[PDB]
Amino acid sequence: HEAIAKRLDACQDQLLELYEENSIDIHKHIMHWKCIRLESVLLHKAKQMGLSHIGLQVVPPLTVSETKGHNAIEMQMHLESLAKTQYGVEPWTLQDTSYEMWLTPPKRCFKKQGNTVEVKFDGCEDNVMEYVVWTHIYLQDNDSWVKVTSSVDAKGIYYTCGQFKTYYVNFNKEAQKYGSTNHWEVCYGSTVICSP
Ligand SMILES: Cc1ccc2c(c1)C(=O)[C@]1(O[C@@H](c3ccc(Cl)c(Cl)c3)[C@@H](C(=O)Nc3ccc(-c4csnn4)cc3)[C@H]1C(=O)O)C2=O
Ligand SMILES: Cc1ccc2c(c1)C(=O)[C@]1(O[C@@H](c3ccc(Cl)c(Cl)c3)[C@@H](C(=O)Nc3ccc(-c4csnn4)cc3)[C@H]1C(=O)O)C2=O
Repeated sequence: HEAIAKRLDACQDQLLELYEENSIDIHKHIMHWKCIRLESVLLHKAKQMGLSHIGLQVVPPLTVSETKGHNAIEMQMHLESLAKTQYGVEPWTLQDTSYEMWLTPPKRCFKKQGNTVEVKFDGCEDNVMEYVVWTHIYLQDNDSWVKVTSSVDAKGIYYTCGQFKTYYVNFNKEAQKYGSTNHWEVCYGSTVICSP
């Protein structure tokens, strides 16, 4: 290896290009994740050849490149799976398909159209937490996908699949962390509901 650096700068230049694109095409995002794998494959290689730097850039530990390459594969795979469905032609932003969002509740589900939910604990203006409720959640099933919606009640934020209600934000747990009483007020939209 020798052109490793010339190849890495071309990859990172490409990543910057993909970022700037600000595309809504799920397929560009899949290609973006493939390039993240390429970058980490090259940085991982560079660390093995003993290199410490590549044009001002610091070569990361093998464990870091291994971790990014792994996350990139997971993202790429789930996106391609979702891409084989009626949902894949919908608009998908770079943010909607990030690992960051993937790990945001509900974890390991895709989601879109987030809205704000405020919870005031005890009834003290300075005790207000903000949460997100997603209008569209895509749940995985083997290799098929299901589109569901969210709702809010005195107990928390949840999505409905059939007769099952799954909460991705528990208002009682939140209380034990930012409140002292088991009394709280919830506000989303023009709607308000208080804990009993
Ligand atoms: C301009 C610009 C400005 C800010 C950022 C970037 C670019 C990025 O690419 C960054 O996004 C992250 C990331 C980018 C891509 C992916 Cl896949 C992920 Cl998970 C995060 C991160 C990153 O690499 N996070 C990370 C932290 C710890 C580990 C690790 C593994 S084992 N021990 N530590 C690995 C990655 C970081 C980055 O690559 O520098 C980030 O914060
Ligand atoms: C398809 C595609 C392909 C590769 C990547 C993405 C998307 C990303 O979003 C990633 O960009 C990172 C980043 C990390 C920091 C910087 Cl500054 C830059 Cl440019 C890139 C990082 C990251 O932190 N992104 C991120 C996305 C959304 C939010 C957000 C905004 S409002 N709610 N959530 C925050 C972070 C990471 C990731 O988590 O996926 C990335 O490497």
